Amino acid sequence: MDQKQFEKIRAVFDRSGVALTLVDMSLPEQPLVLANPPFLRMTGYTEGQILGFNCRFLQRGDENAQARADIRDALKLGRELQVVLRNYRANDEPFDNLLFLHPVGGRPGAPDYFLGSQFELGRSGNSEEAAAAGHAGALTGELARIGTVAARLEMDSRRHLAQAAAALVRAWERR
Amino acid sequence: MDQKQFEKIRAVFDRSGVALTLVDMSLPEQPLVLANPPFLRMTGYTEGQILGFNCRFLQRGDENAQARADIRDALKLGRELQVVLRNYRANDEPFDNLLFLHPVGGRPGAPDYFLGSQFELGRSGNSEEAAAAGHAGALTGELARIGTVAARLEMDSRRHLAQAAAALVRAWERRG
Ligand SMILES: Cc1cc2nc3c(=O)[nH]c(=O)nc-3n(C[C@H](O)[C@H](O)[C@H](O)COP(=O)(O)O)c2cc1C
Ligand SMILES: Cc1cc2nc3c(=O)[nH]c(=O)nc-3n(C[C@H](O)[C@H](O)[C@H](O)COP(=O)(O)O)c2cc1C
Ligand SMILES: [Cl-]
Ligand SMILES: [Cl-]
Ligand SMILES: [Cl-]
Ligand SMILES: [Cl-]
Ligand SMILES: [Cl-]
Ligand SMILES: [Cl-]
Ligand SMILES: [Cl-]
Ligand SMILES: [Cl-]
Ligand code: NA
Repeated sequence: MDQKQFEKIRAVFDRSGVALTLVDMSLPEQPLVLANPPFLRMTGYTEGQILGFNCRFLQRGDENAQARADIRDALKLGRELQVVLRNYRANDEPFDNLLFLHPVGGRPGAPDYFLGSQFELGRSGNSEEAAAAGHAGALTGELARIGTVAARLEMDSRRHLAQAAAALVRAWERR
Repeated sequence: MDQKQFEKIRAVFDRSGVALTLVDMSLPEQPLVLANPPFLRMTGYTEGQILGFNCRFLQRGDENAQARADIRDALKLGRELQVVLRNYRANDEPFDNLLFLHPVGGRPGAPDYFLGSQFELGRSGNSEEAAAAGHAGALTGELARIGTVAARLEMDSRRHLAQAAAALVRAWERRG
């Protein structure tokens, strides 16, 4: 996909109010090539340390067995996916992470990039379900400005993505 | 408000995927001066037939008496407000409208414009709560692009607007 389209994704990332990451999928390691300020603000890292590496560095040891396996399928398959990950800030302090993965660019089942958006659980008090839904609606806004969600489908896509995020938080709150 | 700021609002309205309206607060009639495609697509009216009218044309009679009193106070005070109205499309189909009101520009207690954003209840099946919160999330995104929510405050704003939206839905479903 063009640098025209790539620079447009960059601009969306810069102004976005949700944490956004974009990994290159043509490489084996799937390195970070974009990471916006809301994401840096969450994680404690800065651009220097993270661009060019795989996003696993947010995990410690081995604690996300079932969830990394679901990622690895969704990624190889080119499907979107919402999953919760035990993650850690740069100061090692922990946080659960509702991660949204969206295929970007390329062709079906082989996207040029994957987009990832992280919602921090535990920060929203009594309304994690609403707050995750909120996150999913804001993310849908960004996906439309990028071109992945067609305008004619933006409303129903937003509805189904907020619903997925709320169901996920309901399970997580029952773990 | 600056001409440049108004043009920015117009550009946000025209590309947004949520319904957005802008009302001129400097006239007591409080007319619609902007109404974007999703709003037109949900109400069924054209742009030309509604600009310059007050948004109450979506209602009939003296319905929404209490909610309307809440709106009038929040408009006078320059306060944000979320509230459900009975409304009608141009073909007189009725729908319940979760309306989001946001003051725009001016000073506290005295905004230049009010922004309004309409979420249609009854259309998301069993996910009414998550759909409204999702709407609130997209809206906060638009309010940030306008400059009304500070860049760093967006995530907080969103969390709180989505929770407000969700409570209203839960109450609305309890009526029957
Ligand atoms: C776009 C994108 C964003 C990702 N964001 C995160 C993240 O925020 N936190 C995390 O723990 N893993 C994240 N991952 C997952 C890892 O990069 C990796 O793909 C996953 O853990 C499965 O890899 P592994 O089991 O082989 O290590 C992301 C993956 C992609 C493609
Ligand atoms: C920006 C804005 C948007 C509004 N959108 C709607 C709307 O979609 N539907 C509706 O019934 N009223 C809407 N209203 C409210 C009416 O215009 C009016 O303020 C309300 O009915 C209370 O005033 P009244 O009792 O004198 O009619 C909106 C008001 C503002 C300022
Ligand atoms: Cl998919
Ligand atoms: Cl389209
Ligand atoms: Cl519509
Ligand atoms: Cl007309
Ligand atoms: Cl007018
Ligand atoms: Cl009028
Ligand atoms: Cl009346
Ligand atoms: Cl007040
Ligand atoms: Na949270």
